[PDB]
Amino acid sequence: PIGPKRGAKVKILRQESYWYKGTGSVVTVDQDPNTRYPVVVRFNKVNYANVSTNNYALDEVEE
Amino acid sequence: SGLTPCKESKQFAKREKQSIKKLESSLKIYAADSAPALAINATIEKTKRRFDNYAKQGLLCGADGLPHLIVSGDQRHWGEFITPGILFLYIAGWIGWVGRSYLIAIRDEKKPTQKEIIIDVPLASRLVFRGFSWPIAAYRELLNGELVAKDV
Amino acid sequence: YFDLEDIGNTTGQWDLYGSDAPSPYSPLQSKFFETFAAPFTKRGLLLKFLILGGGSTLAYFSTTASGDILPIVKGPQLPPKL
Amino acid sequence: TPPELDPNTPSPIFGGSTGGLLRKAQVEEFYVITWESPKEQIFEMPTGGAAIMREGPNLLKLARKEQCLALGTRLRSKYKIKYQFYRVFPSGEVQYLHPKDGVYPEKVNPGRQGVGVNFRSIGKNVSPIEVKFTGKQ
Amino acid sequence: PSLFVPLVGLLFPAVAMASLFLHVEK
Amino acid sequence: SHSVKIYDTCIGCTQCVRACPTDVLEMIPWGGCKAKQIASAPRTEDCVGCKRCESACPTDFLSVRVYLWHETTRSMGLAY
Amino acid sequence: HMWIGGFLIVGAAAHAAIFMVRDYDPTTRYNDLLDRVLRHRDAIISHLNWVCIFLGFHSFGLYIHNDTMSAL
Amino acid sequence: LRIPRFSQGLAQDPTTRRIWFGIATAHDFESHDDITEGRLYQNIFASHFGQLAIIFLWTSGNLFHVAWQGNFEAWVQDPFHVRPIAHAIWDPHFGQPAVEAFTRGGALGPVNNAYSGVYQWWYTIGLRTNEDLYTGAIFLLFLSFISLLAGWLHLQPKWKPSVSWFKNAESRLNHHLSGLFGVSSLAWAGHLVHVAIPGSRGEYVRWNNFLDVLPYPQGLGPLLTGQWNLYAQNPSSSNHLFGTTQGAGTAILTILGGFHPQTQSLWLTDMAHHHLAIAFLFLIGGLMYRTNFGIGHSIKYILEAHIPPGGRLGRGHKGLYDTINNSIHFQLGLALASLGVITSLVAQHMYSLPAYAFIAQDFTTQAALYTHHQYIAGFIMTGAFAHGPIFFIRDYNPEQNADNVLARMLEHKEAIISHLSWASLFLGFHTLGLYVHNDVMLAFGTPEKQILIEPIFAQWIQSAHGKTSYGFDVLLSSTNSPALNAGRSIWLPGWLNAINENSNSLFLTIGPGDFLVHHAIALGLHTTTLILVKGALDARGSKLMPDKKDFGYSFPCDGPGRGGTCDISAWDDFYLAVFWMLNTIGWVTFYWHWKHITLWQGNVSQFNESSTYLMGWLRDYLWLNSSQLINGYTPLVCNSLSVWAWMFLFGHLVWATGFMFLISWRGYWQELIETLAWAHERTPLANLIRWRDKPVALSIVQARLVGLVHFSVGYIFTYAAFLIASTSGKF
Ligand code: CLA
Ligand code: CLA
Ligand code: CLA
Ligand code: CLA
Ligand code: CLA
Ligand code: CLA
Ligand SMILES: CC1=C(/C=C/C(C)=C/C=C/C(C)=C\C=C\C=C(C)\C=C\C=C(C)\C=C\C2=C(C)CCCC2(C)C)C(C)(C)CCC1
Ligand SMILES: CC1=C(C/C=C(\C)CCC[C@H](C)CCC[C@H](C)CCCC(C)C)C(=O)c2ccccc2C1=O
Ligand code: SF4
Ligand code: SF4
Repeated sequence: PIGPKRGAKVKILRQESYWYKGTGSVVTVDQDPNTRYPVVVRFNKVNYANVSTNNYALDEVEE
Repeated sequence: SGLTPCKESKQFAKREKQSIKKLESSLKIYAADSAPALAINATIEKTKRRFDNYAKQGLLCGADGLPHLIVSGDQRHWGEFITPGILFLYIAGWIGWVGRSYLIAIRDEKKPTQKEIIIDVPLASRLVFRGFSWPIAAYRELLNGELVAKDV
Repeated sequence: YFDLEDIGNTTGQWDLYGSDAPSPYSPLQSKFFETFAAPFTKRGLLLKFLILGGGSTLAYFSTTASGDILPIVKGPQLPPKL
Repeated sequence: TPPELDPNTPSPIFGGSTGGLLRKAQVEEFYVITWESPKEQIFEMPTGGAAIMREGPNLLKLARKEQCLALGTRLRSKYKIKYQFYRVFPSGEVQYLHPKDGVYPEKVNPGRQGVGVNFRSIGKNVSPIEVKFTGKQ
Repeated sequence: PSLFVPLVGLLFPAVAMASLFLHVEK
Repeated sequence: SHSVKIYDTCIGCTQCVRACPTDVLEMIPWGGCKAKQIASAPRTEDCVGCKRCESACPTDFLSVRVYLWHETTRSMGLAY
Repeated sequence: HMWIGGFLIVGAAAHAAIFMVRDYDPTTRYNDLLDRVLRHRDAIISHLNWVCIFLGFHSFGLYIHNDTMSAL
Repeated sequence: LRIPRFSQGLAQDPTTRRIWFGIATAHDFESHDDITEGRLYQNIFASHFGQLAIIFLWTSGNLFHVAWQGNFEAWVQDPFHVRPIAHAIWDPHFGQPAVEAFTRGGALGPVNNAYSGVYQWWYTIGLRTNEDLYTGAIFLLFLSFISLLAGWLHLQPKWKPSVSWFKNAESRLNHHLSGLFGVSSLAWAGHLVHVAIPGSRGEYVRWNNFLDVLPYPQGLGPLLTGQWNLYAQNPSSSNHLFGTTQGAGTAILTILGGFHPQTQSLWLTDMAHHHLAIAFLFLIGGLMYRTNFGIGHSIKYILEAHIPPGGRLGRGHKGLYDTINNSIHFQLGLALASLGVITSLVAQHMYSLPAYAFIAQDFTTQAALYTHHQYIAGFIMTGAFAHGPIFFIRDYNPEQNADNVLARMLEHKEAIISHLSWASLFLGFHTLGLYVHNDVMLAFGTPEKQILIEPIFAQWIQSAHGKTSYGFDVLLSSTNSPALNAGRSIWLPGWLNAINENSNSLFLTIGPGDFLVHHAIALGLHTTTLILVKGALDARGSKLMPDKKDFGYSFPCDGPGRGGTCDISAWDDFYLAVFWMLNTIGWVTFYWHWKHITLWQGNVSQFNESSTYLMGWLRDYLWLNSSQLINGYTPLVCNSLSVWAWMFLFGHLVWATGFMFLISWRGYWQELIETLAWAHERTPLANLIRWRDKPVALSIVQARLVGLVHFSVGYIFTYAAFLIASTSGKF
């Protein structure tokens, strides 16, 4: 059911993300094809805005 | 090195005498046997002693009559920089290595920041002495002294 | 209480404060002033006259006996090394 | 939605201030705000202090638009009050802004038009380029 | 001679500041 | 006036709108996210450029971006 | 004593401002004295703004006068 | 519609902001409305002729006043004991004691004592009369005109050049090297051997007799024959009087080295030889790149071919040619960088190696010139580091520069910045540490406990130059080596005489005091570079603001969101570095001046002991030399130093005024003005008058600028007032 597991660790590839080359845990992944960015990801470190999560595009590597 | 050693110096020798005379000028108003007396005289012997020691250990002393340190690496004057420098880096690394070793041990499990503001973990299990041999961190270098996340 | 889209003026501070006074006039002596103040009423022409009136400043400085422009005389200092 | 329009309404009690309209209103623009109160209450009023709200249509004229919203957003809180404000202009005219759609901007509505939506996502913007535009089109 | 020119060096600011003022408010 | 843009990386949390004091933004039906809403910037004329909207955005970097451009009385925030 | 006195007075400004932000509620505790003050606040500051300019010129300027007349 | 016409978005501003910003953006052509690459290039090219016109006019006036109001002739007859005159003073505000004190140099009225060194320069090149100075002024006035004529000419369509013409770099280098550098140097060597040298010896060679007077006894033949040693057979005698045909040789080209003993300046024969020598390298060098004749190089291809295999620089310099030639910000930053470096090279070599006659004895002029150029060199360096970021933001194409040396700087930027931080933190922790330590014991009355590190590395360099001080036994001062004997007389004997001179500034004696300050300067350099490159490498964006690229070089900020983003633009990073630059040059000029005024007083002993601790600097340098300055005008009298005492206080006032714009920020002032706007409206007899521009507080970036301008102006003027007066007073 799509690319990333539920508990898999993933490396960010956005370039604009606070965790640009870092790794993070995924919460879940919505399956609506309409959704541009599913693949929610948790992070251990927060960004300059005190948020720990963010939704990403399908393009990323796993690990 | 136009400087001539503190032994055959007339300025550095003159400077010693000038300093102790001023101190002697002060004890004249207190009357020996008194407190401010020794304190002044104790200061004088320390003055004579430090001037005496500096001439012993070498120390070149410029025309101004004050010792100038030589850090060129000259074997005659290693004690002026290299030997204290080696001692510094030892302690400097030791601190660096112990501190690094701590944050590493903390990271797995727990709430890592909890250990940083409060360290009711002292030297962890026994981390301090690990610094006695920090220089063996050279061998940590050949393996994984650095993380491979960004560049090489 | 009193807002009227009809008149936008009273709605705002459009009104002249009672300091306005649109009353009568002043003595006939004006007939004199209107005659002799006319050349300065043109604007632009007056802008020029005043600027070229700056020709007065040149005249006043080219000829001026009592402004410090003289030593008066002295024997000057050498002075630190001559 | 049809704008309701405002004709005449009484102003809330206040007694005057030095933060009111001044010349800009006469020559450029001024903003009025209307809200109905179920009780003659007391509200802070920006650019001053203490004014009685009144009961009824309630009409107030302000400037900057923002002053009206601040009051309006305070009017919606504290008291459960609905409100609307417009931009009067100097020569009559009827420009009605906010809510507009008739439903608050924060609440999604059926036919609004996007206006300035980029489906590229940030960070995928270009670099100039001596041509017109900045790339964040 | 040199007592005629530093004032026109001050008539000039009067002229320049006036002209520029007209230019910037236009 | 000021130039504001919205990006599809939005998640429709509507906080940018609630933050604005001049009412420059609004929500829009869309199919891109679970909320199925998206921010809109119709009334940039009333935009003062204070970036209150940006400080409410939870997206990793802003979905709403304010680009301070030409200045007007409204943008200058003048009451006189 | 001049510094201690100077500091405490500045502190009065802080808590007076803190009161306006945190404790000022006309609905429950109207004064009316406070009102008006808020009502003609753009007046008080504008006048006080002028006095400082008048004072600044008629204080520091005199010194710049003396410094210039003595140098010349 | 209105000013600025080049910016419509700016012109429609209802506030006072438009007038300000209209001025501050007049030279930023790329931001103007409907700008094209064509319009951009020949606006600069025309603005270029405008700058030349100003320089020539400015130099024309200098030749004019010195000829009209300056004695010069009186100065020539006794260069040692007369003060040069810049120009006359005419001020109605002057009291009689003022007109009194300023009457100097044998002038009929109050004048200003020139410290630009134009007298020594003009005298050395061969100007002997006021008539000569006038002809130069007329010629420069004429040169100033034809510059404007050319500026106007190329703005015309029938003479305007194409952009491609501007981008032909291969040919512009070939001409500038061969012609602009080579020929002009060659032509100068001609003036030296025809006028300067013979004018020095005693003959007046001018336009009405230069055609009939041989520069050398032997003909032009020996040059063409090949034997050029004949131009060095008969040099000037050591005991030679300048402007006098006494002990004057015949040689026009030598390498004697050292100084002309009477003038304490370099030999003219050495210079006529120098420029002739360098002209050739430039002349041959200006024939390296290809033009229209079928031979020469291609810069691009050389850049392409320079790729080290097997990493580690990537694509090397491929595509780098087009990145530079298409971006005139890169070129300018590259130009300022080179110019900025040699600007200091001028300062360092002109106090060590005086080129003009009787300039070495004019201590006020020597201090002024060095301090002058170091601040000029300072600002220029901050500009080279400023157009850098602008290149990255406005002209940098990441794709066209894929994996080349330039693009590799952005991908390991965190490495360069962090180590600059370390190097800065290292230098600061210890230089300050060693200083404070030394002050402690002198307070405790025990100066024998100080850390006085002997600059043994630098002293090793000095002995390597020929200084027989210290026991080092190095080249040019050793017992057996290929180096000194390579002297073969010529330069060495005259030069080795010059290095062991205890009077000149040619290689002064250095010690522990010179050690600490050099580290302070090293601290100043590293920190300033840290600030500037960090602004450059993060100009396109950081993690706090990844899209900084989309906002331009100068923007106020990005708001208080994400923790706060004050001073995040590359412009602000420059603005922060200007402060550090002033501090650095401040330490440099302090160090230069103090060591010299102690030397000039014949008391270097005071410097060697007081420079090792910071209280010494503030007291024996700052406090001690201020007495004569601050008594320029006294409640009892009024001296010739009254100008400098006033300017000294003036500089303090401008400086402190900047602090207002740097500390207090906009939102306070805007709310204050809003109350004043209300006032003006509600005040009778004043209502009749209204403003045409809305009164608003200065912008966030504007204030940082305005504040920095005040800070910088007062900075310069204060020290300028002190540098001159303290030195002029004692001489
Ligand atoms: C070859 C030299 C050179 C050239 C051709 C340029 C050219 C340019 N620069 Mg650059 N710059 C340079 C050197 C140069 N610069 C150096 C050496 C520095 C280091 C400071 C800088 C720092 C710099 C910055 C920070 C910026 C530029 C910018 C620009 C561009 C627009 C400038 C403009 O019009 O604004 C107008 C300029 C003014 C209105 C100048 C007036 C204000 C100054 C302070 C006046 C001088 C001080 C004061 C008046 C003295 C009075 C004292 C009195 C008491 C006697 C333009 C391409 C700007 C740019 O690129 O846009 C993005 C930009 O922001 N430059
Ligand atoms: C308030 C008191 C005061 C005033 C009004 C003056 C005025 C003057 N002084 Mg005096 N001075 C003073 C105090 C004062 N001084 C004191 C206390 C001392 C110490 C005792 C002196 C010592 C002194 C000396 C030694 C000299 C003067 C000279 C001058 C004259 C300058 C010549 C000139 O105008 O050329 C032109 C004016 C300028 C170049 C000023 C330009 C600087 C501006 C701010 C920056 C550029 C502006 C920019 C282009 C913006 C454009 C806008 C513009 C077009 C409107 C001028 C009359 C000189 C003189 O006599 O002239 C021959 C002279 O040599 N002064
Ligand atoms: C022989 C051919 C020739 C010559 C002589 C020149 C000369 C010049 N060109 Mg042109 N050019 C040429 C061919 C040539 N060019 C060709 C074939 C092309 C393209 C097809 C161009 C395209 C071009 C452009 C686009 C521009 C120029 C510009 C310039 C001027 C440079 C600015 C300046 O004056 O500083 C000259 C510098 C020196 C004379 C000395 C060199 C710098 C050293 C380091 C200074 C130190 C010297 C010494 C140690 C100090 C002495 C100080 C003492 C005297 C006080 C200069 C006059 C610029 C301009 O317009 O002028 C403002 C410019 O925009 N050129
Ligand atoms: C990175 C810091 C740093 C920087 C930027 C400088 C810069 C400079 N130094 Mg200093 N120097 C330094 C550190 C530094 N030095 C240290 C730690 C010492 C020993 C106390 C010296 C001793 C020294 C002397 C005697 C002289 C200078 C001089 C100079 C100037 C000429 C260049 C030079 O020879 O220096 C060379 C610098 C090095 C060879 C060291 C490079 C930096 C290393 C990596 C720091 C770490 C080394 C480490 C502590 C070694 C361990 C020691 C031992 C236990 C093995 C230049 C301004 C000369 C001068 O002009 O005097 C006025 C001069 O004669 N330096
Ligand atoms: C020494 C630098 C300096 C100066 C001169 C000022 C001056 C002033 N400040 Mg400021 N301030 C400063 C530093 C300075 N400040 C710093 C570092 C801070 C950080 C805390 C502040 C924070 C601050 C605040 C918060 C406020 C001020 C305010 C004021 C104004 C008070 C009104 C006044 O006296 O007007 C008179 C002007 C003077 C006394 C200056 C000198 C006037 C000269 C001598 C006369 C004119 C000269 C001549 C005619 C010019 C013509 C020459 C021609 C060529 C142009 C006054 C302009 C207040 C204000 O806005 O006004 C109420 C205010 O609210 N300041
Ligand atoms: C409150 C009173 C006051 C204030 C605010 C100032 C302010 C200033 N003075 Mg002033 N001064 C004062 C009173 C005051 N002074 C008095 C009473 C006197 C008696 C004469 C002086 C005499 C004086 C002189 C002679 C000079 C100043 C200068 C300056 C300016 C230096 C600006 C700066 O930051 O550069 C940076 C700060 C420094 C460079 C610090 C220098 C002081 C240290 C002790 C010197 C040691 C430098 C050392 C090499 C660096 C250390 C290395 C480090 C790694 C540890 C600044 C405007 C100078 C100036 O014009 O600006 C350049 C100037 O030369 N003052
Ligand atoms: C000898 C000598 C000298 C010299 C010196 C030098 C010149 C050197 C050098 C040097 C160098 C040039 C070095 C380098 C480098 C590098 C690198 C690359 C690094 C690194 C590192 C690291 C990685 C570390 C880590 C750690 C540790 C291990 C400890 C703790 C900390 C940490 C944890 C941080 C003088 C003469 C001065 C003095 C005398 C002696
Ligand atoms: C005083 C002050 C103001 C108020 C400043 C104003 C309103 C500037 C107006 C200055 C008046 C017009 C006199 C200045 C005269 C100058 C000599 C200009 C000369 C004219 C040309 C050379 C430009 C700000 O707007 C501000 C904004 C942000 C941070 C700090 C501050 C700040 O400190
Ligand atoms: S910057 Fe201010 S006015 Fe503009 S959209 Fe954001 S909150 Fe609204
Ligand atoms: S803050 Fe961002 S995600 Fe939330 S509604 Fe606004 S644009 Fe959409």
